[PDB]
Amino acid sequence: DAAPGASKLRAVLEKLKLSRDDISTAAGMVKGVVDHLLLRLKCDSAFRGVGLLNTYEHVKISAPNEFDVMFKLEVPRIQLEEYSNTRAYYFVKFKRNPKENPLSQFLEGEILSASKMLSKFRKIIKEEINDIKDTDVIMKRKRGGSPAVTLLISEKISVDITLALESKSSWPASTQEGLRIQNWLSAKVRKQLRLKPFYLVPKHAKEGNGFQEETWRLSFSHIEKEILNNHGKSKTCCENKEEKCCRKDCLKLMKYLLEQLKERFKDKKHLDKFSSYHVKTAFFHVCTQNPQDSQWDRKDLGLCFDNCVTYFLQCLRTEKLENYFIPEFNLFSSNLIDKRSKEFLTKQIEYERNNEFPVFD
Amino acid sequence: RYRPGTVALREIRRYQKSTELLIRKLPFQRLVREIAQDFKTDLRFQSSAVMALQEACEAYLVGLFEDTNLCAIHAKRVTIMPKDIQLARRIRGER
Amino acid sequence: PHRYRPGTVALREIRRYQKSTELLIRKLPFQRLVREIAQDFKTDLRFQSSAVMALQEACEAYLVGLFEDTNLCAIHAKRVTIMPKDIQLARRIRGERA
Amino acid sequence: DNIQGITKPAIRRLARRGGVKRISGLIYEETRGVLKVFLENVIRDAVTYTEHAKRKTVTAMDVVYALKRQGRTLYGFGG
Amino acid sequence: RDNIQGITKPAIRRLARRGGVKRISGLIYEETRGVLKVFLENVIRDAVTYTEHAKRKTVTAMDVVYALKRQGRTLYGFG
Amino acid sequence: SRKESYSIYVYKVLKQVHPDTGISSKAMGIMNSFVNDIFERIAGEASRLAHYNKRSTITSREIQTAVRLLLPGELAKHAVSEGTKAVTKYTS
Amino acid sequence: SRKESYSIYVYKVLKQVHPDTGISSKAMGIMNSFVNDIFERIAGEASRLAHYNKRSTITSREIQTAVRLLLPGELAKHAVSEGTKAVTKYTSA
Amino acid sequence: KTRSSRAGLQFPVGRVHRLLRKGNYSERVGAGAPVYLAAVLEYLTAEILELAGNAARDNKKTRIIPRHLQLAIRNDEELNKLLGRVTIAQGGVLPNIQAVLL
Amino acid sequence: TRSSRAGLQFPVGRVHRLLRKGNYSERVGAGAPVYLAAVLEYLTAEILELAGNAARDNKKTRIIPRHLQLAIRNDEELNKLLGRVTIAQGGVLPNIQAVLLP
DNA sequence: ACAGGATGTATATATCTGACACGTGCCTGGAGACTAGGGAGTAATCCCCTTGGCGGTTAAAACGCGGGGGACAGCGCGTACGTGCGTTTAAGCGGTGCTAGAGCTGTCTACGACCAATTGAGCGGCCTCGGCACCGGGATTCTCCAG
DNA sequence: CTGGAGAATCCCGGTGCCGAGGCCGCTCAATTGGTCGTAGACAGCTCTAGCACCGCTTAAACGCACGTACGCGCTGTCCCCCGCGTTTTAACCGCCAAGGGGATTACTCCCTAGTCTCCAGGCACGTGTCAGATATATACATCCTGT
Repeated sequence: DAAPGASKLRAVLEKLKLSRDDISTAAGMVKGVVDHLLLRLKCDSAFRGVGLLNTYEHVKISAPNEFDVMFKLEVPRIQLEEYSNTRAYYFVKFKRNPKENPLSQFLEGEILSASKMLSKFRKIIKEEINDIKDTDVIMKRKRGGSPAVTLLISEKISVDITLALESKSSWPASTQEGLRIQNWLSAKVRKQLRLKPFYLVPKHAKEGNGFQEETWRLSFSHIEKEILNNHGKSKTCCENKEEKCCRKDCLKLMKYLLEQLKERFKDKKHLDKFSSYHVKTAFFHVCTQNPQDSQWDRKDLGLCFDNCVTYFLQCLRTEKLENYFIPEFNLFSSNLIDKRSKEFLTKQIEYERNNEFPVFD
Repeated sequence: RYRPGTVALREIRRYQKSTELLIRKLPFQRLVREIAQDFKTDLRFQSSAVMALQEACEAYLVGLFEDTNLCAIHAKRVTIMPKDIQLARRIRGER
Repeated sequence: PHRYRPGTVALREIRRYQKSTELLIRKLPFQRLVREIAQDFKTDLRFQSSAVMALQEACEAYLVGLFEDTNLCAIHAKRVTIMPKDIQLARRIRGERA
Repeated sequence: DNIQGITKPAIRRLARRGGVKRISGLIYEETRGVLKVFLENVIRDAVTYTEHAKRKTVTAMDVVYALKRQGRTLYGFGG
Repeated sequence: RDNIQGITKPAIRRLARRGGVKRISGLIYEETRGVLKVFLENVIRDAVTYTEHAKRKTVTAMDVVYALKRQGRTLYGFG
Repeated sequence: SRKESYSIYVYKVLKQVHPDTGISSKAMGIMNSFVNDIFERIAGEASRLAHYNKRSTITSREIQTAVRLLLPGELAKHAVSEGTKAVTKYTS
Repeated sequence: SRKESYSIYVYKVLKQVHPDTGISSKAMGIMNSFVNDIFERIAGEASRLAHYNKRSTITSREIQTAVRLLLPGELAKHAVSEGTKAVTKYTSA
Repeated sequence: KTRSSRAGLQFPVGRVHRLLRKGNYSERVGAGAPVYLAAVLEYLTAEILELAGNAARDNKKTRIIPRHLQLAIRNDEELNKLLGRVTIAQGGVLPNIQAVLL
Repeated sequence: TRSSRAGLQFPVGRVHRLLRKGNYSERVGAGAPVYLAAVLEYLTAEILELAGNAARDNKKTRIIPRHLQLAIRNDEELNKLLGRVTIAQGGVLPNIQAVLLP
């Protein structure tokens, strides 16, 4: 056997730069909308602590016309109630607060109502994006049950807003054995990433007969950006020109190839169910599998891309993609994501692997 | 017609000599029943308890007005102001 | 000569010594002071060194609380500079002289 | 309401006992607020003692013990 | 004698800077020096009284903690 | 001899709350003196409270009312709830 | 059913110090509360003095130290003098 | 033969011993302690009633009222520092007018 | 143990020993040290929680008494609990009056 | 107003290093039963005393108006204090030494608990008389416009 | 800026009423007297450890010039609050019920005290190495004065 050509993969990287050449106008449109919306959320007394977390997070790099903009919110200390031993769905209870911050004034009972938060958040967005002059931002709609809130900025700039709570507390107990960068980077980098705050985004437990629960699953985007900017065992990896690796290269290759397959086979009703956060977590486990910068060299670009393909097919066959932070949470369960979709994606990736990848042109 | 301040000092010499309760009894008793009605409903008071709490409340406000007079003289005034009362309670540590 | 305005060095010292936690009074002259007053009370008392530290913690926290209340008095009198009439006022209100 | 039942010249009589020569017009509402805070504290502790004694009649001595634990000791009603 | 003068001018100035005091008049120093002498006379009188009850010759940290305990100025960190 | 401090209990509660956080020896002195102080205040006011009603038995009700007298409002409510939960778990 | 106050004792002390001077009922109640307050202060201070030195026995030395703590200067000197006088009388008889 | 007469006191030494026992102050109550404490209480009551008797003589009354206790305690500085936390019912305050107001 | 049976971390037996030994009353009820050790556990839990949050705010993983000072003094209700208290090695809050600033 | 040359504070980088965190062994304090009594719960009851209502009587709150004395803002200016540089001080720190006294251990003894009998001082009820409360007329104390 | 006018206040002196003074009788609590255990007094000896002391060091107190900025003093300005009247409101005092609840006794039986006995958690003593404080270079933040 032989890996696909690294020169061809660098041509794919040139095509990826050509894909992200169109930042400068969409970034200006979303910066104007972010400025106006963040300076009008602050007019509301029930959201006087909101903010934009600084991570512009292209989860969908193959089509930059859809945005997923995350907002942070500095909350008080929170007692967490785990839902149904699912190990990732928690209930938010503001543990004790004498200052009486307005989220607690908004809350229902003791569990923070996620549906009420997203309802009044969509109402404030509805009230304020029509106030934007010479930038037509209108309220679109999505269904299924995901908390994305679609806003279309005047020419194909579809922004799906997801507000995230930011607790500066300690990490929950199910996040203990995760973050396994101890023998890979250091225990010190692990512990300093432990000192950073964690995040909370909603999804009701979609397991068959769980419906509209006020559960909260953990987000990890900022730690993932920080480990993508510091990813080598040698700390100047992809910083000086002797330690150029292919981790960022193979990661963009896997995410671009998967999302172009999901773009191509969208006429079948099976490849909308996945995302590249799953591929990113599996890639971090490949980084655990391939620790050395000598085992991420430019001559190992096709080899590490092959190792990422084989581990993603391992996650498809063995049905186990643990979160890198929660070892007790498989993201590839058979009820959140249908199994025939997994077989279909497995069939397409096995088809593309063994025929020298005719998608690369 | 007296000078504006002569009968005020005469009031000071009057009420410092006198000992009796300066708040009218029954409005204060109604106030105490209202504030207790906030905590536990349907409470009954011994009249000695309302007299005792009135003695203590008057002594507390006379102490507060003495220290308020100290604050207002300290700002080279003779008029006491809510700035003076907030200062006195912030110095004593009661808030 | 880069001389600051007369308020700038005061504000950076306020931020610095409110950020810090160490003892501001020098330990040995304060220890001499404690030994002087105890010599007035009971002659030839040995002191536990942790007791001298405890006295210094109480004295520094008492004078810092006193200068907070004294600053409240000085800001109250349309001033910015504390004066001994502020301290006499603050101690008379707290009840140490009355 | 009843906090206005603490009348304006009663607050003026309290200040004249305290030694105030001249009273601003905003002293009165603030003094009502301070009196309400003080009675909230004393009656909170007194009602707590009375709820503890399984009783619905706040005695004089309960108010004396509330004032004792706050630090404003009152003589002449029991002890 | 003169050990009360050992509390220096910049020591009181540092205490004022921790206390949030911006400017310091020239007579604050002797007044603060006297106030600290009064506070130490009270605390050490109580602490020496605790020590003399224990029939000992050494004032200890727990004795100063109990002196400040009965003063109300309660200290942690030495018990 | 031995001294009787709450040091290991503070440390157990710390690993229960902040699982990978350290605490200094001076902060352990703070918390030993703090728990002795709060125990002293609550036990003292429970003693005064039981003596005022001529009861010779400090009960959990005495401790609850001592907390309600001593601790300020919402923290007192949460602490009374914590003690009630622990006593009800003790009874089963 | 027996309110044991210090009423007749305060009356004996007053007829000792001013044999032609009376006392009102509220002032007798105030002196009852005063004597009970000073008793609770000195007894609680001696309680904590016994538990600090790990004695299980309040003696006259603990009351002497509690008096020297609670009272101001010349009150402490005269009160320690009166206590030592009375304990000496009680020992001699 | 009472112990109050044995010590040459006025306050009840037996009652002070009973109150030191049942008040949970210590496990044991030494026998010199109620004598010493009854002496201290007799001296403090004697000092306050002495100054209150002088207060009654100065207002030409032959009966101490709570106003006389207030004047007696608040005029003597040592008894003031003893009872700085104590408000006396029916006491009033001292005549204390500020000279800058006059 | 009684701590394990009540689901607590603080020693219920030690609190019962201290209630009996300290002469607070004659008899000590059985639920009393359970309740009291629970309340001590809740107060220690809340103060260590706030102190650990303050320790994360300065990214220190070892709590020093400055963090306890910040924790107690930034919660106003715990400050109301510990108004008399001096924490040693604590300093104060960073608290500058707004008239002082330029 | 904004740029510019400091000036300080904060962030990242090897290097220590003494202190938290954790194992290992003990040993006494908690726990588990077992009993005895005694407090506390509960029932039930006398009667105090709180609640409420009402009539009458008036002292007091309330509102209004005239004005005047103080709060407040502003100008000024004189000095007092901050900032900074240079100059003595002595705090600090390590370091060794001396013995004073905390602390502990055993060894008795006077002292309080405890019980038990024995009786008065202390309290509850009970009249009863001087001191305090009035209530009007003398005498003073004291503030307030003008020739 | 000194005298008279009057409003207010302190004694004069008679009346009178009701709470302190004062006996009288009952009875729980104090006093007396044995016995007992045991906490505390006393002694002695370990052994930390606080006190004295040196001596080098280096930040820090101390002194001194100095410009500026804040304190205080003064002046008008103006309204806000005192004061006196005239109204209205309701507190207050006395009466007069109706019952809730305090207080107490009366039985009781669970609950804690106390003693025993075995264990296992908690503390002292090791120890490995990790957070932190060190320096040290670098960059981001904040002033202060010239264009």
